[PDB]
Amino acid sequence: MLTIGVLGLQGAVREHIHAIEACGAAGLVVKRPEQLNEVDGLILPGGESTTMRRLIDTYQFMEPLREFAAQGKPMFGTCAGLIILAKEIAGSDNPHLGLLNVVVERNSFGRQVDSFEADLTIKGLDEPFTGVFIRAPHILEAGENVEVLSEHNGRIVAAKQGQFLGCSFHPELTEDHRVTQLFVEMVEEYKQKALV
Repeated sequence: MLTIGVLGLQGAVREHIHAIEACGAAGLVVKRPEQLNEVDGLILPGGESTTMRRLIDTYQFMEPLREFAAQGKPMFGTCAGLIILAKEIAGSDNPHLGLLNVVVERNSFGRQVDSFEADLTIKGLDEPFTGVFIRAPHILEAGENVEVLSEHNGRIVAAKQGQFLGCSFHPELTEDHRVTQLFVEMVEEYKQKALV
């Protein structure tokens, strides 16, 4: 069976792993670069943008994450994870992987008004999905090659691009595992094409 990984350098991983298992698949808390060879897909949990950035560097994670990407292995960037996986504003500081062709802005709301829930319409899911937004990043623009999987008040909140999947909300912070299931379906689709 599949084995989804969860970059555990920073943030919480406990809930993504439960989600992956719930969908019938192994989950591994990837804490070292080499472990990336042991998984069929990777979930960038996120949490704190800037923090996770310096962490992947002192841990020689960047280059390996790109090789992971080149192998066609699926990557799911949630919340801060979305920032790592995508591109930042025009002349922003120092970008990250920049694999998901979308431009993202970091949360700008204060600690007291940075959270909320909202029923979402996600392409692939029938019944609405409840998204937990916490210091959510905002997708300012998406390339002609990314498929919009969901939108809220005109803003793209979940996008898909080939092997890449991104969303600005916390899908694992609910008991509903349908979004994690979308990624798990993406990884199996990858297993059914990877010559090994």
